[PDB]
Amino acid sequence: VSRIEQRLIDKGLKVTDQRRVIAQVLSDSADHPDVEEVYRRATAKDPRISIATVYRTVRLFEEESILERHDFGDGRARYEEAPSEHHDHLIDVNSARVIEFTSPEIEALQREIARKHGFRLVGHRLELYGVP
Amino acid sequence: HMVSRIEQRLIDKGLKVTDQRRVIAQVLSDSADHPDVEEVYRRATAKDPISIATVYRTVRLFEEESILERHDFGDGRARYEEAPSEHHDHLIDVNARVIEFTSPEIEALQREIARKHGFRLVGHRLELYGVP
Amino acid sequence: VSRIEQRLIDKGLKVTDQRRVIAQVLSDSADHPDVEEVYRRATAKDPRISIATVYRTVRLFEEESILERHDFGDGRARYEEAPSEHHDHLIDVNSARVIEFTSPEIEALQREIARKHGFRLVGHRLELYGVP
Amino acid sequence: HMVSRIEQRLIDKGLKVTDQRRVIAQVLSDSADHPDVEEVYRRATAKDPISIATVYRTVRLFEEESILERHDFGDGRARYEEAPSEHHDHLIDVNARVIEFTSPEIEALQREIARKHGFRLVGHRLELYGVP
DNA sequence: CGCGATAATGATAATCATTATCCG
DNA sequence: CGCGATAATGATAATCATTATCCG
Ligand SMILES: [Mn+2]
Ligand SMILES: [Mn+2]
Ligand SMILES: [Mn+2]
Ligand SMILES: [Mn+2]
Ligand SMILES: [Mn+2]
Ligand SMILES: [Mn+2]
Ligand SMILES: [Mn+2]
Ligand SMILES: [Mn+2]
Repeated sequence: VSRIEQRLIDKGLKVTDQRRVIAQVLSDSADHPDVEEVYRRATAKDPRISIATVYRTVRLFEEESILERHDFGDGRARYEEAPSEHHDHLIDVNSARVIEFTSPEIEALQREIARKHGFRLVGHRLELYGVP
Repeated sequence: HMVSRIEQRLIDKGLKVTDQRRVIAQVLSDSADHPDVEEVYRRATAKDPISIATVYRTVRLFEEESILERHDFGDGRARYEEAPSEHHDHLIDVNARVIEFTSPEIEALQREIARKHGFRLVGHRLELYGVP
Repeated sequence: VSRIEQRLIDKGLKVTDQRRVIAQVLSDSADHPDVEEVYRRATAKDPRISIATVYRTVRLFEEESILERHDFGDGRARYEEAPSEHHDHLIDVNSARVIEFTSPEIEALQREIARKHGFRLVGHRLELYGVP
Repeated sequence: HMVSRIEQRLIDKGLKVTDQRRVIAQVLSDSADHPDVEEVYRRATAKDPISIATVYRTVRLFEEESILERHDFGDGRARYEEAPSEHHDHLIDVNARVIEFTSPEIEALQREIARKHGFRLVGHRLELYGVP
């Protein structure tokens, strides 16, 4: 077996060839690509693949914590393979590189801001725009 | 109060002020909250003629021209507000009021993160989502 | 104006950039391509294009006699720019070339076969499979 | 009549004849019409246990093995029949009975068209659609 | 004429026939 | 095990917010 299939086998999901390929595509990606970009990269590896399927997988994979959905501004949701720890993003406004970053002190403050306004933080989003 | 903060900005920016641009300028200057475009249409009919096509065109120009801030609060439609002289961020009740806040310290850290990466931050999006 | 836009202008349809491009794609095509193949060829000419739009156009263009829909066997419908006269197809089973062909005597026989079984022929389909 | 034309073909072709393959073989040998897969399922339940998954798998094998002819009559589902010793073609009531026919002369011409093109025809699809 | 009326666009979900997975 | 139960697939239509076209 492999990392993709094992997750699916353990998560009670049917391992299909396309789920496998989509999984692999996200696996060796540097950038955060939109759903089409995944569809293209998948169909390059294995043609037996629908856009409808690439949409159905991302939703599920997100629901199952196998991949994270971001939304950096443009209509398109960008997708990345869920990482070992949470990370936020710093977008270079010039040559649009993305920098993953982690800050423990912030998440705390953020949950403190929740418990101040009588809230429980079910999720957050932090993106920082920058220039050299 | 006879010419709104935003109508003043159009004037300064040399852009032509139509009765509808004026009306939507009213509505946006009025609002402490963050209406979607539909609410900006309703709020603008409670004053004058204004078409939907138009309300759309306008809140776009305004946004393009830095007069407005567009928010996506994970609920379909875009939501809008006048560009705040006093920067705030957003806690969203996932169930649906949007409490605005400022953490002088989250700001503090954000600046450091960008510094510690060799990037001066020129904007950021920080949103919190939760329940009580 | 041009051939595409004139048809649309005369057919009471809004000329959009994508309708224009899709039209052009079909215009300089040798083969009969599926909807994806059109989507790819379109996006090569002008990126501002949805698959959903490429689907919506083909239906309309067919409904408006601007392009013909065939179905040569595989799931995919193939599409060609509606020609000056009806033609049927001869598929080379070896190196899958398609040969357009016209036969007046057959259509007659076909309408005779209609009027024999008390029918009115609203449409037909003839494809011939061949080898050298 | 105890082993059907089609069960005989499996036997000859060395393929394994299961009770369900046998039953669907019955049903297909029985039918003068052209049932969709659902009707082939109903007709096969009116004899034995047979699952839908299975009816699908079978009429596919049969079709793959040249025992069956698949038709698409422009109405969603595929429709099926035993491979006729006597070739016919199809007039479809667009409103929904399918009268079978033979034009010894359309056959005549088809052969010529392919000849006049330098191709021996090894199969053809000719369907007529109409109302009274 | 920048606007209104309105239909087209685009991202993505839905539908439904057919297909593959999994399991016993 | 080729099968049943069932969910996944693929082509394509539907939805709905936003956008462009056209016209006066
Ligand atoms: Mn964070
Ligand atoms: Mn990331
Ligand atoms: Mn902030
Ligand atoms: Mn605000
Ligand atoms: Mn013909
Ligand atoms: Mn043709
Ligand atoms: Mn024939
Ligand atoms: Mn028949």
